[PDB]
Amino acid sequence: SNAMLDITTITRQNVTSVVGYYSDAKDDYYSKDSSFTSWQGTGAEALGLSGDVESARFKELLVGEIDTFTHMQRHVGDAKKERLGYDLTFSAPKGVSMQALIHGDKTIIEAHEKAVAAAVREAEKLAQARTTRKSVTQNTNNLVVATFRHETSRALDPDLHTHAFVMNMTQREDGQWRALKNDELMRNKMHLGDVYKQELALELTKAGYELRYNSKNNTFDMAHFS
Ligand SMILES: [Cl-]
Ligand SMILES: [Cl-]
Ligand SMILES: [Cl-]
Ligand SMILES: [Mg+2]
Ligand code: NA
Ligand code: NI
Repeated sequence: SNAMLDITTITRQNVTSVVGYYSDAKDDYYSKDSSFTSWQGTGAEALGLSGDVESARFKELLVGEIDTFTHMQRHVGDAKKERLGYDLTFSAPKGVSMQALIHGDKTIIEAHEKAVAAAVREAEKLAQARTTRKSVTQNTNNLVVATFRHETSRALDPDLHTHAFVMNMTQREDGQWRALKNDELMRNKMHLGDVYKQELALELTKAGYELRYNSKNNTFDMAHFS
């Protein structure tokens, strides 16, 4: 999309809009044997999730089904107001997208996903859960994230972006899965967008690409493709 980083809170009210909600019945995976989807976050690893995202499992975690015997209770009032997670959508600059999608440059795609992954690692630092010892807020440093890459390869305004869906869950010290306290995540949108931006530029520069910096806005794009 147009925003460098958009953050969309998913609830029961808007869940059918979330990336990954729909799937083809004949397939277990949206994109088996590719990197269009991936599980990320230390929480994902704690759940034994890695590699391609299985659609059924994504949908279970969306609504807090850790397993058949373990359904999260994330409610304090109206049932439709339950937060299911947060879509952190990272979109590449226009020239970067054109190089990736029109010129078919796989290096760019790799750089973009490394940049998303770095921003996800930063987001993890903001993971928190409420505990009772007296209410106590615990830094848990783990998220469960399902990423979906979208390659809008239209000649008119190519758009490379990845939806990094952060589940509304985090594993506490006691091993218990609880809802994320999203305060820190929410107030760090600009910071996370800049982590993605800086890391993307670093990766492209390392790979040898010439970038053009806009000094007024402190942004960048490809030197010849913008
Ligand atoms: Cl999504
Ligand atoms: Cl990375
Ligand atoms: Cl919250
Ligand atoms: Mg992905
Ligand atoms: Na742009
Ligand atoms: Ni999309």
